[PDB]
Amino acid sequence: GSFCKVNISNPVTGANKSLMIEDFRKSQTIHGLRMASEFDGAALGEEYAGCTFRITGGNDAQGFPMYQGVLKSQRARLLLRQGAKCYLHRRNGERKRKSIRGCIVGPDLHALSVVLVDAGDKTLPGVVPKRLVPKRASKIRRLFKKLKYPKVQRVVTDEKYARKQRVIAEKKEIMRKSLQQLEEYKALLSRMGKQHNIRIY
Amino acid sequence: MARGVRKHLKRLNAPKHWLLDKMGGIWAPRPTNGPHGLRECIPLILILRNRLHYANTYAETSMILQDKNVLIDGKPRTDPTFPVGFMDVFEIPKVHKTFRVLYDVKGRFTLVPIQSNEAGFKLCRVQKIFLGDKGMPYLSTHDARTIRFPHPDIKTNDTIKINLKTGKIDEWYKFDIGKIVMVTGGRNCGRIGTIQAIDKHMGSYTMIRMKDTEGTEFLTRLCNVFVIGNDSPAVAIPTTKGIRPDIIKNRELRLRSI
Amino acid sequence: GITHDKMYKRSKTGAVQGKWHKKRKYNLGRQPANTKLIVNEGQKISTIRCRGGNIKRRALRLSHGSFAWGSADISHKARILQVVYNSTSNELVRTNTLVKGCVVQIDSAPFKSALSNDTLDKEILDQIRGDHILARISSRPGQVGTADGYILEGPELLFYQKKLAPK
RNA sequence: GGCUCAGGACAACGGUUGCACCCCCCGCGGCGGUCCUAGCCGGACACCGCUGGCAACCCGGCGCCAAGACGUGCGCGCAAGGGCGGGCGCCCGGGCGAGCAGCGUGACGCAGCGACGGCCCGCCCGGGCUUCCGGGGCAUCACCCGGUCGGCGCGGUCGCGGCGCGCCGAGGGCCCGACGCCUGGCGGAGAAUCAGGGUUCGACUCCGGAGAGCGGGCCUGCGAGACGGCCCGCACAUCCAAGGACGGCAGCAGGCGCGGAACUUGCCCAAUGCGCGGCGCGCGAGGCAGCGACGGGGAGCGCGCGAGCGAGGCGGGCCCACAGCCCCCGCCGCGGAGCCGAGGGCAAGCUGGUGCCAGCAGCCGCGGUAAUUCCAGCUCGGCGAGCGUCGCGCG
Ligand SMILES: [Mg+2]
Ligand SMILES: [Mg+2]
Ligand SMILES: [Mg+2]
Ligand SMILES: [Mg+2]
Ligand SMILES: [Mg+2]
Ligand SMILES: [Mg+2]
Ligand SMILES: [Mg+2]
Ligand SMILES: [Mg+2]
Repeated sequence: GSFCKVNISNPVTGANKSLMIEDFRKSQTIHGLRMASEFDGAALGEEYAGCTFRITGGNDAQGFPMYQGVLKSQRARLLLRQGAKCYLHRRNGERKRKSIRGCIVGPDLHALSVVLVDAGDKTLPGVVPKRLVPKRASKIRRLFKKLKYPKVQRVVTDEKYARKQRVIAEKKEIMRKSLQQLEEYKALLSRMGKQHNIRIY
Repeated sequence: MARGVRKHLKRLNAPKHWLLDKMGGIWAPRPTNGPHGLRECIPLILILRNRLHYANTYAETSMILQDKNVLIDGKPRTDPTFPVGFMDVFEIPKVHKTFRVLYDVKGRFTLVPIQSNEAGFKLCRVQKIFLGDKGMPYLSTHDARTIRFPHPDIKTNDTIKINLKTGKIDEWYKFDIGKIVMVTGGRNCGRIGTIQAIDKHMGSYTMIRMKDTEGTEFLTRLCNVFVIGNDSPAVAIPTTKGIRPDIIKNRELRLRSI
Repeated sequence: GITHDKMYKRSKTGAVQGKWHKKRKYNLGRQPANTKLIVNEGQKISTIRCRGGNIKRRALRLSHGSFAWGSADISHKARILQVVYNSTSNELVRTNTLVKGCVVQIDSAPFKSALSNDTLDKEILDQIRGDHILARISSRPGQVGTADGYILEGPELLFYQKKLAPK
């Protein structure tokens, strides 16, 4: 086929939408652009003019993803490490060699991932609902059938204080007993030499 | 050449004094690391299943151990493969049975029931005196127990009495001629005798000669000579006072029991 | 890859021995660090994960080290100027490569800062009045990541002086 | 853990030493002083919602959230390494047979632990190398080696070491058999045979070694030069909606080829054990069953003048994870011998055919009109649910 599945996502409001393109002359300006490259929407006169877009990724005709730093218009193979994009590991330290499409944009693409950073005054079909709420104590403190709520974390109740105090006391008494044992052993051996590391300070 | 440590144990390759049956199964329990090594120990399950007969299978022994019904030196142990060794304390409070693990004349592990007056301690053999971190003197024992700041008068191959409740020394027995000993390895395991000579060969093993009370004399190397008190034993010993009978006498005993 | 196994060598009689197993990781080796005197620039040291999880560090570039004057018991931290002699090869000297046993020149400022007047070993005082002092390296860079040493004196000082004087 | 024996012949391997040249997870016992917001710190991803490419395999972009995860870090000076600190012929404690450890002091360096405290030490199992002895055949293989032998210095290694590099000198091994070549060469504990002394074998149950199509390389991890882990070349092989993707049964069953020769594509974790765990899960390890004249052991096809007894059939127990089988209790009741040979070695003889033909015969030999030996009937002999034929080993 000869098209491009342009997917648009709005991060300020959490809304995304998709559409189709049936030409290249229109996208010639899009050609030769890399990721994180500003692309004005005036190319699309259908309520996208004057809006600044950012290219974030896409999939070539065969489906191979796009990698940032290759700097190429065709796909290539490299040895992918752990934690890298476009690779799911199975063993802890395993690698894999697989193909990926180049970062530079070209006609061979079939899907384009773009984001909106700055637009004009006109509003477009493309509020952010929050399916979850902060769970850490610091987060919530900064910010403000059945009843289901998240369990709070990082809260220091009574028993945490008792545990910490007990641990501190245990360590202190351990050190005190060791000091006493060293003192009594040193008091002994009055008739022999000794060689231990003297505590400094 | 195996790439790592071994975890299994074939039944035929197991120690002889365990007395495992040839056709019981392909495998045998593999004791885990602990106070005693593989060749001078015995797994707990063997005692709990093939000796006292309190359990008929692995699962029963595991359940019993999880319920914490067995104490080893006052500390409950939940491992079915925990290694038990010489001069241990084996008390089961729920049935008021307390035993001490020792060697019989035939050279096998045995349980000697004991009293409460002497069940709160154990005897340990000191094998090493070394300086640890900061130059602090230390000592180690045959049961993998390290003590700090010991008395200078204690030397190697001595015997130490440590209280189980706390783990502190109370008295020690010097290694010398005329002290009752017990043999813990070799062809003479389980015998009791008194040291008569100590012959040291430079750069090689030291040989110890002891005489049995009846008058018999035998030799063994110092690596498996265990002092168990002065003149008289400090702890209880099996009914026979470490006297190994001859084949003819043993056959007479067998016929009498038949 | 690199190995120190003896299975690839000949026997004492000169015969060739057969290869009866593949390569093992017990007997591996690694490329030399080739620590370089400094003379995107700075001290660089790398860490190596050795057998058993132990950590070994090889220095690739360094410029300073601790040097001790044993006779007077004076130890300071000094800057290494350049290598002047090596008993293994002249190529190491030309490249200014640091290894154990190298003879180097260190700055005299830390040692002339004091005791330039005290009546000590005369042969060292004359060096102190100058700008550089002959020294030797005692540590192993490539294993510990340091280049420490001591100030020469006695017969060895005369030996090295005679060695590097006619040049 | 399981499979197999290709490779490899002062090697592997067996017994006997050592590390004062070494590393070590779990577990057990100790130990626990850390220089310069602590009513408790910071940011992310996974799953998931929205949106999409691609034949499949695979993944993309945006978006709020957790930690016994990651990062930073409150804390009584402490990691590695480095300089100095004993003698006057030898011998007569922390510790040794053995100047080995630890410590003090002068300089460097701030490693590890710490948002529910463990860095470190000892033991243990295991590994790495190492001393002495043993360790196939061919002399139509008699001279061989040139990092090959030793010394000095550095590097690398967990660590010693020609292990590697530079310089120096020349050496090392051999008829007490070097070097070279060959092996239908894994080794031992052991197996076959049998007066005693010995000969042959040793794929396979236990131990040790090596390998996962051939040859190499590597990440993770205490531990792998791992292959039911990844990368490359070579040789094979599979899907393709032709642009692409993808595999390693010398694991259990099963299939092809090969050969003289070798079993079910079954049930179960109930027993023995391993892994992770509190009242259990998983395991083609292992167990049960099926085929099975490799082979070993025990009974029988009658006794006596009437009875009795099996095999077998039908039910009930016991056993079994469930089913069998054995064994026990009731009713009814199939008794079936073959393979070799009859001249000698070697125990066992009468008729009819054929006529040096057909055939027998390990050897001697028979057969050309009685054939004691061929082909048949009768009779007889040996072993017997087994007998005979072919090859190998011992005798
Ligand atoms: Mg600090
Ligand atoms: Mg943390
Ligand atoms: Mg072979
Ligand atoms: Mg094996
Ligand atoms: Mg392998
Ligand atoms: Mg491999
Ligand atoms: Mg495997
Ligand atoms: Mg496979």
